[PDB]
Amino acid sequence: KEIEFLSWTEPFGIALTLFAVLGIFLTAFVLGVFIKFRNTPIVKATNREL
Amino acid sequence: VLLVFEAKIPTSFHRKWWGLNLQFLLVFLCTFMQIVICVIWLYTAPPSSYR
Amino acid sequence: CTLSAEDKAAVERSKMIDRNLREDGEKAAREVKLLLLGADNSGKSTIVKQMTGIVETHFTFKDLHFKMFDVGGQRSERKKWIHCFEDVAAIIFCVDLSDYNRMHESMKLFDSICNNKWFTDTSIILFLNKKDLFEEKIKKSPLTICYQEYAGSNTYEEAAAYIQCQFEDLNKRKDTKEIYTHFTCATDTKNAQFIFDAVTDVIIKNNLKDCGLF
Repeated sequence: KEIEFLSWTEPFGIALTLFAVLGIFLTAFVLGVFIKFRNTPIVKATNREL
Repeated sequence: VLLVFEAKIPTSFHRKWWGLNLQFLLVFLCTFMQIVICVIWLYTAPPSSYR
Repeated sequence: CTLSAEDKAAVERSKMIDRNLREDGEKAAREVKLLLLGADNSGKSTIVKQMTGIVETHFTFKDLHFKMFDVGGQRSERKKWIHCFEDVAAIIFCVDLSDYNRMHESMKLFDSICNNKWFTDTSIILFLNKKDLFEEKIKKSPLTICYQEYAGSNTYEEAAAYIQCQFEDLNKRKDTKEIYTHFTCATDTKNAQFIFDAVTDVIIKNNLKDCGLF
C-alpha cells in the first residue's frame, strides 16, 4: 500500500514553503525599515516596542 | 492611545495604569490563559501520530 | 509593636496629617496655572472679563480653574525668581497693538521670556490687544513709526501680518513650543474659550510627550 501525507517535495508543499519564506522576508523588511527610521514621528506614533 | 487622548484631567502625570512597561505585563497576562490551556492539554491528553 | 500608648497616639496624629496632605494635594492638582505677562498698558489686568506681592487672579470657565500670576511688580533680577514658575501650563503674553514704543519693549520682553533656560518646554498665548483701534491708527499713519525697515501699504492687513510674523520670529526654540496668536477684539467673547482650547491642546501634547507617542 502507498503511504499518504503532505510532502516537502510535492509541488503544493514547495508552493506553501515558498509563500511562508516570502512572508518571513516581508516581515523582516518591515522590521528593518522600522528600526532604520526608529526616531521619526510616524514610527513614534505607533508604540515602537509593541 | 485611547486612554491618553481621552482623559481631560489636567493632572494626567499619574501613569499607574498606562505607560512605562506595564503594557508588557498586560500582554503577558492576556497570553497566560493560552499558556495554561496548552499546559493542561499536553499534560492530560497529548495528541499523537496515527496510521 | 514595641511602642507605648503615647507613641501610638502620635503615629495616629501623623497618619491623620498625611491624609489631610493627600486630600489637599489632590485638590490643588485640579487647577491650571498661567503666567500673565506684557506691558503695563497691554491690558493684562482686563484680559478676561470673568475675573506688594505677586498679582493673582482666578477664574473658572467650562469646568476648568485658572490661576493667572502677574509678576511685573517684582522689580528684582528675574534670574533668581523665574525658576519658581517653571511648572506652569502656559505663558499668556499681551501686546498693545496701538502704542509703538510699548510694543517695542513688548518684543524685548517676549524674546527674553521665550529664550529662558527654564521655559524650554512651554508655550505662549499671544493676545494682540487693541485690534481695531490700532487698525484705524494704522489707517492714519504707517507702521514705519517703529517697524521703519518694514515696507508695506497702509492697509491694516499687511501691518498686522508683519507684526504677528515678527513676534513669532523672535522665537528660537521652535522645536518644543508653539505660539497661539489671537487678534483681541474690544468686545471679544472668545478669550476664555481660546485659553481653554490652548490649555487642553498643550496638556494633550504633554501626555503625548511623556508617553513617547509624539
